Amino acid sequence: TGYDLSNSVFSPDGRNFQVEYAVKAVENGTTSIGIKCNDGVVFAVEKLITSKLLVPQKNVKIQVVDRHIGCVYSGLIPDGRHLVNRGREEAASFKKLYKTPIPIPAFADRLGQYVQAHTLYNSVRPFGVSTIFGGVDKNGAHLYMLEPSGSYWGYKGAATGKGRQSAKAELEKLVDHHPEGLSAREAVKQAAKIIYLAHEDNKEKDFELEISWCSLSETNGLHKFVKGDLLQEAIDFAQKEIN
Amino acid sequence: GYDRALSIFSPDGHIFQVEYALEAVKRGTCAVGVKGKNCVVLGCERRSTLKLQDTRITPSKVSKIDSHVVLSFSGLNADSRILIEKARVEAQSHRLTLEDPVTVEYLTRYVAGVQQRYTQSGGVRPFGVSTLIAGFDPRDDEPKLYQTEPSGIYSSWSAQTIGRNSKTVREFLEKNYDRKEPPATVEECVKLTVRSLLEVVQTGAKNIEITVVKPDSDIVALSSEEINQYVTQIEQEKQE
Amino acid sequence: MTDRYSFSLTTFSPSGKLGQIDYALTAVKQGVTSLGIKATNGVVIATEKKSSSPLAMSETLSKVSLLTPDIGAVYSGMGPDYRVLVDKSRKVAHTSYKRIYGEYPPTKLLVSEVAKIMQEATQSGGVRPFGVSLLIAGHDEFNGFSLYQVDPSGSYFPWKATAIGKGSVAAKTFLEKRWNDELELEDAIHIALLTLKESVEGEFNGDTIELAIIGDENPDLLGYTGIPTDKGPRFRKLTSQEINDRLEAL
Amino acid sequence: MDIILGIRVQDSVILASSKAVTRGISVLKDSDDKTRQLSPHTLMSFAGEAGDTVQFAEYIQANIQLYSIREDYELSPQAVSSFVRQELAKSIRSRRPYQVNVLIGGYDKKKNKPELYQIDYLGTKVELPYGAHGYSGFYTFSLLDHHYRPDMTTEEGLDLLKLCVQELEKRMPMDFKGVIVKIVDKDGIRQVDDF
Amino acid sequence: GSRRYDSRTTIFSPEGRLYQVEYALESISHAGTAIGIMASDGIVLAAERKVTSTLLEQDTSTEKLYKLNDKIAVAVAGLTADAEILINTARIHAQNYLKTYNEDIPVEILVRRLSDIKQGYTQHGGLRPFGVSFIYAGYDDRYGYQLYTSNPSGNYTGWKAISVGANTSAAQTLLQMDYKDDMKVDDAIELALKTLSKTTDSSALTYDRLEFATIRKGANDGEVYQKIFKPQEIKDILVKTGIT
Amino acid sequence: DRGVSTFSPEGRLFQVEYSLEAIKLGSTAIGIATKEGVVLGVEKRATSPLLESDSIEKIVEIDRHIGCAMSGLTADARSMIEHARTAAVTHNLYYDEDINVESLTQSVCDLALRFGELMSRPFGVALLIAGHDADDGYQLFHAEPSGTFYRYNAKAIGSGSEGAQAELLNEWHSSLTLKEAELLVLKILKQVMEEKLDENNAQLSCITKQDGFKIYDNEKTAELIKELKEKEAAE
Amino acid sequence: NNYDGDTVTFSPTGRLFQVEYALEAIKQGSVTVGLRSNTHAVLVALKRNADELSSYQKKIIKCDEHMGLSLAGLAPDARVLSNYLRQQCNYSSLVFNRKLAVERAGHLLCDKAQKNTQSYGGRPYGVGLLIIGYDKSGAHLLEFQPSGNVTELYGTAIGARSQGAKTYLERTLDTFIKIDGNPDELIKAGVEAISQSLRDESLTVDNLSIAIVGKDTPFTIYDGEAVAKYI
Amino acid sequence: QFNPYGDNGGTILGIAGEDFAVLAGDTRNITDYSINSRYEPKVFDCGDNIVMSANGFAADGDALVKRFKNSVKWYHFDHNDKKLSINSAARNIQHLLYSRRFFPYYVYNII
Amino acid sequence: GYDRHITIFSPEGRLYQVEYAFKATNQTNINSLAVRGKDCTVVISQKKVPDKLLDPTTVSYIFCISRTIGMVVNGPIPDARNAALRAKAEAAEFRYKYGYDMPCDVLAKRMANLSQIYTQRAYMRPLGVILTFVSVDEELGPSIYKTDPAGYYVGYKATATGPKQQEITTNLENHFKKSKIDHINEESWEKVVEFAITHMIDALGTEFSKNDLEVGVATKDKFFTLSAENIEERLVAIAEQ
Ligand SMILES: [Cl-]
Repeated sequence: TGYDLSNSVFSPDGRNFQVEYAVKAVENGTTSIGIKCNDGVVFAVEKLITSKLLVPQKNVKIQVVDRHIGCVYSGLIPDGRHLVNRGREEAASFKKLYKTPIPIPAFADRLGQYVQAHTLYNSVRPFGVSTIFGGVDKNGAHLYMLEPSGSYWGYKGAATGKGRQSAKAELEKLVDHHPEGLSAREAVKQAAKIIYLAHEDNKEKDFELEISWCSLSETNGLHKFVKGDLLQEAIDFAQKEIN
Repeated sequence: GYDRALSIFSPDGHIFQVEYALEAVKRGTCAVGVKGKNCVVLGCERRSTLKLQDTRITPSKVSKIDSHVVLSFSGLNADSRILIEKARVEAQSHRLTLEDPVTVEYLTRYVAGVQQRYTQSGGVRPFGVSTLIAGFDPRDDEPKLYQTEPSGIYSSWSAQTIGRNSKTVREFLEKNYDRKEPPATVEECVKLTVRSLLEVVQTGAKNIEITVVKPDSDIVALSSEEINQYVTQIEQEKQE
Repeated sequence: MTDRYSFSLTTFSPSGKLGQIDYALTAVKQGVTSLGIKATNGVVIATEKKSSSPLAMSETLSKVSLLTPDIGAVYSGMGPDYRVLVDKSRKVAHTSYKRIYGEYPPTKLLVSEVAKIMQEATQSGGVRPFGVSLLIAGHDEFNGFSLYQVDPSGSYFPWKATAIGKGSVAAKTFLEKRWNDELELEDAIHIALLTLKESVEGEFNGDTIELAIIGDENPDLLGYTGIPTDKGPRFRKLTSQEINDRLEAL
Repeated sequence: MDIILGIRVQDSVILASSKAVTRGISVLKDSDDKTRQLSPHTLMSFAGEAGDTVQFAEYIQANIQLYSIREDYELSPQAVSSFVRQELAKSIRSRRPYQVNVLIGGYDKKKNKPELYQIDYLGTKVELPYGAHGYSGFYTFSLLDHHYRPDMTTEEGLDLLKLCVQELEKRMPMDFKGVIVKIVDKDGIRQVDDF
Repeated sequence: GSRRYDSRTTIFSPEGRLYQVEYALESISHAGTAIGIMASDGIVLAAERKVTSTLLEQDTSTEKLYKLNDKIAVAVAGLTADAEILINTARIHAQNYLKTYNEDIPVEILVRRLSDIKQGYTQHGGLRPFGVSFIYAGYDDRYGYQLYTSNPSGNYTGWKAISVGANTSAAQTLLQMDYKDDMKVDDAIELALKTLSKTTDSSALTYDRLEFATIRKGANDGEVYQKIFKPQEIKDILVKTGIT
Repeated sequence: DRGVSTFSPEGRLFQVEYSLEAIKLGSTAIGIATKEGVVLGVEKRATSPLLESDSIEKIVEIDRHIGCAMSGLTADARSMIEHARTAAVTHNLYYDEDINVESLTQSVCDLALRFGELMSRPFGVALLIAGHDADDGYQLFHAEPSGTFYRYNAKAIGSGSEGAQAELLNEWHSSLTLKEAELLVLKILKQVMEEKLDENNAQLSCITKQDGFKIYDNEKTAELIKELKEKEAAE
Repeated sequence: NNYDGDTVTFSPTGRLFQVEYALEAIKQGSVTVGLRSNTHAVLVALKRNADELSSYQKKIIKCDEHMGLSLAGLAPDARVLSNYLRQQCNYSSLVFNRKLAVERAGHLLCDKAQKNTQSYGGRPYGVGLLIIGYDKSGAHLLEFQPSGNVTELYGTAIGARSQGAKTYLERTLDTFIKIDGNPDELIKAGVEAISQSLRDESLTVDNLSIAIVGKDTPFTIYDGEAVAKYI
Repeated sequence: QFNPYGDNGGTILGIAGEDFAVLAGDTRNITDYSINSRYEPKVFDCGDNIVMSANGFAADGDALVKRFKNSVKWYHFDHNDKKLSINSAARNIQHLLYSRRFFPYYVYNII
Repeated sequence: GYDRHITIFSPEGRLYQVEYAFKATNQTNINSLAVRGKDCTVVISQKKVPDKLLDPTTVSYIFCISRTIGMVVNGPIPDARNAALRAKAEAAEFRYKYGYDMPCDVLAKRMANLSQIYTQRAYMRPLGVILTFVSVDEELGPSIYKTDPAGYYVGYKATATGPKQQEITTNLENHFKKSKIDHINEESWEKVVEFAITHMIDALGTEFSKNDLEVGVATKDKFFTLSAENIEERLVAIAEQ
């Protein structure tokens, strides 16, 4: 034993226990989700209200990369911010050299290679976040989810954090009941519902809902936050479904 | 580069590497320094476990840093060469930038600073060496004798000893050396230095080295026969 | 990141042993047998092509390697370590010699350079020793034919004949009885094949044996004509057919 | 400083060096000693660009003094001259070369022979019976070619040196304010205070 | 991080010893014995090759005795590969000195340089020390014939006669017994071989298990010659001295 | 082993806490601040009678308006003093004025936590920095290897520190004269010292606006010791 | 236990113990309170002394004319982080002629602290910070933890016994947020808040430290007899 | 060839009274024979009761003033809000200017 | 026992970190196969999409390294992509420097040399992957070269990698023992793919749908992967005889 004391050490299983321990920090975090719709993607996250003293709508968690990519994560919030800062550098240098905005699959690998690099040495700690991200490019909508190991795949729907099982079950229903697809405005409504349903795992403290979206028709392929009437409409739809 | 912090504090507030460096000094051959009224004498032990030695070419224990300053030591021999070289370079660097030779105090302060630096620098261990630095400042007839140690602390001494069985010879010096009246001549100063080493040395043959430093860059090393005459006279007075 | 292993991984133990070198020698012991014999008019080096799978094409894996036109090498131990050493040995022959003197290095000096590289992996920071022992055969004008062994420590010794790896102890005894100072190259090849048969279990033919010689100049292998002083490489790898021909007179 | 001479006689080396230092159109000093003792039996005179001369000389002096202390031994004049040459040959291809010409007069205690080395700022070394730098040789070498013997005494060497200085004082346009003369022999280095 | 795996090669023991230096010396004590004897008219270097084979090419072999320049040579005891690293450095230092001062390097200055390199590996860098002890045999016009030794600690000392490697305790006693100051080279040759013959772990001392060298002013008039003995010449001197 | 910049479970840096233990072994140093000046005094503690005590320099001048006393591994203080003197003179170069005592102290303390795997370990010495400037008058600071510095009306550091600090608690008031402070340092030093206090094994110093930083002669201190003995025998 | 030797090591439950130990240093530190209305933002800090002869350690640091913080934990670490803020505020002014937004200042502190938690050799910061400021979107209050977590709040407190002041602010939320255009009453509410964290000791003239920033009020610190008004 | 320097003209005047001081300057900014601006401030309040004007090449002038203003700000941070005296500001400016001894601020400055 | 944590020798002369990297290779539980035709080289690999939420089009362990070279990986995807990106960079750099397309066996050697370095240098860990490179080389023809974490590489007539590699290996061995040739004697690549799938079915004893497989084909001057519908056409032909 001692194989779990140092990062980048293979156990006799062929496992990197330090990465597996990073996953535990992700599982400890708040629930975040992603839904791929007809011409875009929707992101949503659970924000735990620790105290009345928290200013509503101020501590924003979802982050934009470039102008067409949205990123949300569960786990160690600072680690997620660090990963997005890198993502923004990667997207900038891509656009600098190649002119066009970075494609989503291209962007996914840039994050993937960076996170994977933090599993190669004992001088660095793996990332304590699973990141759900995506957007709209020339080939259409893409949704991805990236783990501490550097592993990522494309998704129809994605979920991570403490209420991930509950969320995953809800996403699987949507995939089955909508083979033709889901509209962007529907996806926002459904996203709200799923976060509310996933809140049963964090039921001690009440929470604040935060949603964002990129859609070719609804937002011109740009990342935007869901605000005001459209946010309230989604909250009402969510509250109606839990009762 | 290798950056590892080797010299570090322990729970009881000790830097063990610096303290273990002092143990290397304890192992080294005895060295003694005595300052008279118009001179300083540096005595050094030579362990007689090594015969078939070529004494012409074997590194001598007392080293000239400049024409007016000398340095003897106890501890690791290889370590002492590095300090001596740095000191010799600094001595010429001082003459070059300030147009005066170093004072004995300044040279000591430099060597002590080097030793200290090696107690809080990454990747390096402390020097396993304590030094006795002696001489006369330019255009000054007051004798100077200083001591340094691995930690980097230094101080001036009327008389001092370092190395193995230094506890015994310091005992001798403390009762035999009078501050109100120090050894007035060269003879008296050398005699007291040889006497102090005879408490520890074994045979008074090729085991004792003596170096006399007088004012105005007057430095000479005594030969075997000259020292042997002191050894003879001391024991003949002792038979009484 | 940064390589933060700036300290030695090979150190003296209380008994005076360098553990990692000893262990590297143990890895060499497990390795497949290879040998070298020196004749009056040439040198031969040989080893078994231990194929990992019958689906693998063992011709693509070269255990015997040309270092210069007149110098060849073979190993026992870890193959990947050997491969990178051959790459470095070929390059160092140019950088530290040919690009200076305009000619290929003599056997002993190239060996010296390979040895240096192996010694540095025994002392430098954050690296293990190479897990191979090399046998280097070669010829040069002023020293004639020669054969050298190079160990993980970087130590190298000249041999009349020797063997390394799995069945080295038995093979060295076999060579002591057969070797003399009047051997012709063909006689040395014959002895090499006899010696190598003892350590091989399975098939013993041109396709499972890899054998090269340092002998006469091969103008047919030079690739060009017109310069009298250039007469071609002395290193030549024996074909599968050439080996089998000598196995009938065995 | 422009003028430095050297002559090797039977048992000593004699170096003569001007006393003048000029800034702009004004002579600032008429008693300047353009020489440094490198070791007890080795003297180096110098001439070249302002500043570089003293900085180089003192730098060499420091290095030879360091060697002496380290080994408790005096380097031969030949060894010192080779060290000096290498420093100048190194210097000439630097970003900003040291523009200094030197004469090295030493007495080799091993061979019991005086030795005179002439080295210019490029690192061009030659051992000579007599030497000079700049234009000094143009005026003086014809006299030295005529009068010089290898068995000359120190007193004869000084007389021939006086004749050289007189010729310089007659035919040179520049007033160099006389010379400081120094003798290097088996007993070391001493200055001739009346010349 | 990486700290976990650091052996810390440059630290003191509680007793004030350098662990790695002491263990390196333990390694050297198993190496073949090398002897140096200094006489009035020259120096002898004798050394024992370690358990050889009949198939080792001896005439082109060199593991013990190495030439640093025309005036200085060394006998090796320890890791040969380590020694060659240092030897090439020493050869370069000699040539640097010659280029700078246009004079052959004094023996002690070369020795001090190599010993300072060894010292550095015990105080900084975190690397293992060189597992080598040298005997330096050399000549210059200041001190004449000189013998020195250096060990992994970087400490060096001068000698009239000295041994390194295996059985130095026994060897040093035998040398101390028969050595005299007015001794000559031919006598020293005999002493060196007799000492090896008694201290050797082998059954008998033969030509194929020895390397031998002399530094003589036995060169035509005031100059010094190095002689690295050939296998046949070692065989002849063994018969001459009456060992075989 | 373990990192040099490691936190303990209590939220303290191991190495900093251990260096504080080294300072407890050091010789006693005391500082008292008054409206007439600041007094600094130290125990010399010679290890042998042959050691020329006047070469023990545990009180040091940083500038004409700033002095400094030390306790602990005194060799470590040399580079701190060098930095302090450089900072003090450099500020005078840049701004044509004396540097504030606090600003000087802050500059010294900035070195403290520059250790890791920069220097390999914290300093093993504490400093009493005393001085005067026009803005905040006479000041006394205690500079630790933690990088923290407190201002004090009076402070003791070293082996007899907690015993001396309790004594300084009772004796200090805002109307102390310089002469009263001098005797008070001598009194408390004499109380905590192993050997008997005299002019050779103890040293006094002060900083005033008029005369600046001054180390006291052995003859001057000897009289103040004699004056102390008589006033204690007076009741 | 086995996983607290350095910051580069996760525990089996996904915890970073060196970060948690740094968080502990804050709890040992003296109490400090932060609260704001729509016009002003206030810091109140209980300063700590070594003894009766010593001074009271300063707790509040100015970063710009419109921004500053209070500290709790290792004071040297607060100096390093405040110096970084001073530079960043200053870079924004010199390059963009733009006062640095308080929210962006929080994001910068977060990212600086994070780098010290993922790399070998270094250590996390051992201090907690309460940043107040007034920018183009009005008054702000931030709480910084050396884990990297930065949070925007109406009011809060950190340090020893900070839970008492935090509960008080949670009750008073609806009252003090409405204190607009009245700096003295907002400070009163802050002084009354920090009083809920006191035991044995009370607020004296050299004990109390207050800072304020607002609409037409540059960041100014009050110490000594300037706070006797509020005792 | 690129010429990094220019001349923006202008003229400034400083006079010290018994208990007051004035620093005046025209508001005209020019290049060659053209007027850039008829009102471009050239004399600035730098805080701590100090006024400055760096006349000559406006880009170097603006840069210097900007750096000194910054120097005053950091003087407050580093030395407990101490007021920067006029003599101290002067010496500080000397070091700001000599930093570019080998690529000078082409301005003539007065405070 | 720190000789098991970093890449240094154990007393037995073993590198345990290398051996454990081999074990990580089978973590995906996927089996791959490669065979050579007359004009082509075919590689097939199992495809497993366990989660319904996944976009199955993005789940792949076959990579297009250059236009001529394809690579299939056995091991975790992060290391797989790490190796893929590096191989793509190396292939492009080779073309730029030396003026011709990097051969399959040369790239294999280069990646193997990189793998060797990780086994010798302590600060770098081995990648837990086995890389199978395929092409139709302009000099050597149809080519299969495979690299592992030990830094070992060799050419192959055919090969198989994964948990059940031995079953597939023996199945292929037995076929080539009959035919007595080093390749699949077939004109079209379509039939060589059908051979590859058929013999994987026989060896593993499992049937495949279009979504259970992943196929890569190398021809002269291009390497390409097959779509689900291309594979379906292949599966239909197999069933109809
Ligand atoms: Cl390569």
